[PDB]
Parts: sequence; C-alpha cells; structure tokens
Amino acid sequence: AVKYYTLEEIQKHNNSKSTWLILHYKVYDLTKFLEEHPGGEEVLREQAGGDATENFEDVGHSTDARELSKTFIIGELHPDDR
Ligand code: HEM
Repeated sequence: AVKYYTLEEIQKHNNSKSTWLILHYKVYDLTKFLEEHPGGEEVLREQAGGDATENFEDVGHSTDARELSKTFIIGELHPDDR
C-alpha cells in the first residue's frame, strides 16, 4: 500500500515540531534529521512544507545521500496535486 498526502496537508508541517518536504513526488519527514544533515538545518527549514526537488538536485547529492534519504519517506504526493 502507499499513503498519499495533499499539498495542503504537507504545508502544515513546517514548525519546530515537524518538518516535511517533497522530493520527486515523495514526502519525507526530516524532523529528526535536521541536526545530522551535513548541509545544515537552515537549508532544510527554508524548504519545509514544500517541494525542494530542484534545490536538492542543484547541489547534486551523492549516491550515499540518496540511499539514506529513502529511510525518511512516509508517502507520496497525491496524484491530483501533481
Ligand atoms: C532528503 C534528505 C537529504 C539527505 C539524506 C541529505 C544528505 C546530505 C549529505 C549526506 C550531504 C553530504 C554530501 C553528499 O553526500 O552529497 C549533504 C549536503 C548538502 N545538502 Fe543535503 N540531504 C538531504 C536534503 C537536502 C535538501 C532538500 C537540501 C536543499 C534544500 C540540501 C542541501 C544540502 C547542501 C547545501 C549540502 C552541502 C553541499 C556543499 O558542501 O557544497 N540537502 N546532504
């Protein structure tokens, strides 16, 4: 099965308690990763609640970084919002 979230609900996860973002139509919960991110917290909080695919690819993350990202996936963007 697969959980689908709308842009409207993802948008609400941009506070001190929860940080979600979209990358290639998948939704990631990065709340507990903020302090471990080599690129810092600041760059993640700025994109919280929205689609950060371009910024993510613009920095050109390594293969290991991408393999690690999969552990934070909690669902996908609802087909209707794509
Ligand atoms: C989905 C979770 C993400 C993971 C698992 C992740 C992981 C990492 C890792 C391991 C690095 C070290 C370099 C590398 O291995 O490529 C890194 C660096 C970086 N990340 Fe991320 N990252 C994520 C999302 C993002 C996003 C969404 C942004 C941008 C909004 C971002 C911005 C950066 C920057 C600025 C650097 C440093 C690049 C430099 O040194 O020039 N990351 N990230």
